[PDB]
Amino acid sequence: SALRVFPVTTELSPTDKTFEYMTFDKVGTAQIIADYTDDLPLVDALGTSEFGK
Amino acid sequence: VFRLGNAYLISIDEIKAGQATGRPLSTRKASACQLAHDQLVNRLVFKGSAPHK
Amino acid sequence: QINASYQRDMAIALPGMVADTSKYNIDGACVVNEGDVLVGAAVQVVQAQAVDGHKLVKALTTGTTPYGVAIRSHWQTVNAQNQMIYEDGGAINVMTSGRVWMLSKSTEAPTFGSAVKLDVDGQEKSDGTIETTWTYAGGWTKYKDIQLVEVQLHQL
Amino acid sequence: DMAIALPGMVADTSKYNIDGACVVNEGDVLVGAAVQVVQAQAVDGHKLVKALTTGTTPYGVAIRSHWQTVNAQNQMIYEDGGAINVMTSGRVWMLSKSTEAPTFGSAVKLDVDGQEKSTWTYAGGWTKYKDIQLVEVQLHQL
Amino acid sequence: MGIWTAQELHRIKSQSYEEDYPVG
Repeated sequence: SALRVFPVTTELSPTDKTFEYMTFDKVGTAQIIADYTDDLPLVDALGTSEFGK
Repeated sequence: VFRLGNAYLISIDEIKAGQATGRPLSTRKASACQLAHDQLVNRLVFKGSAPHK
Repeated sequence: QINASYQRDMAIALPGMVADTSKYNIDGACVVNEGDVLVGAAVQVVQAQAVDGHKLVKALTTGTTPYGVAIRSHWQTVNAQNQMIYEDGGAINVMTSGRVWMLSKSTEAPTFGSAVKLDVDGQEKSDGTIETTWTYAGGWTKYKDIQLVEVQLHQL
Repeated sequence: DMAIALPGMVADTSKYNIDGACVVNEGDVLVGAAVQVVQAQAVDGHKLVKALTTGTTPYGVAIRSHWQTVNAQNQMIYEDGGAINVMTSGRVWMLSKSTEAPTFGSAVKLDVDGQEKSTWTYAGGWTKYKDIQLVEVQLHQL
Repeated sequence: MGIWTAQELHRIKSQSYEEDYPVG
């Protein structure tokens, strides 16, 4: 059966009819630097979402 | 002397949605039924009814 | 100064609303296929599953037999285009017996007990090309710039 | 899994009517077969049912019951001289001799045995169970 | 392609408005 070979979780309320979940990713880099440095590379993050019924 | 009446419907899913979202749907229908009865009484007083003499 | 009091009346019905509590029948094991369905308009059956049991329905089309009329619901309907519609791929409440308020596009009040004629898009019209077993129940009213008609549906 | 249906069993929970004030006048009636009213007593109010014969108008379909009728065979059967349940309106599974499903909404015809040969209408159910070939029928009361 | 969605920065007013139908 599908209820024994696949994981079962309890997180969704009985009144919701649609749900949404998100995944996040990171971007950036690092470099070898010396003292008295001003230009330092920056990092950032982003996200994406999916829906279900 | 005459008798007056009406009714309304509601499902279990609507009851649960009203309990969860904080805005029930049954009380609005009850108010509508009461308003319909009062307006029918007023209309009978001020307009009459030919078939019912 | 003279005190004043005012008065105003509600409307009688809404499109797709069940008319009264007489003996009715709702077929809830239906699924919408290929398009959107307007509440208060007739539907057709394109396939009845032999084992699974669900019925596949869509909006009425030329040269087809209507099955029922979709009804209002505050939980199963999506709010799109400033009104209630039944979206594609979702369950639909289809009524196949009883009195219902239905969308119309005619101009004259109908007579009691006469046969109902439908248009190509699934709305009542006095000179439509689609023949139905249904009859007229006598209700005939108008919401804000919308015509409505009371129709009695018999089980197919 | 499970079997899908059995003969004489009600399909859905829509509007249905069951006449329990009946009795099998002659012979035995197979569960899931059409029956006809041989004689309706004017004052006593009982209807004498029988298996469908040639050139007669059917009345209803006999349904199952675990208490009213018992039998030593695998299949249920109504014995002569016993009270019978007959359903006169609703959706019911029925015995059939056909092999291909007809069109939905078609008007069905009944064989001389009370079976389904090639007015009640087809409902859309066509399954197979132990080589019985059940069919789902919508019955109206006229 | 962000971290927050519009629904997470939305608010619904506590009070609602009702249409009036005097009885007479």
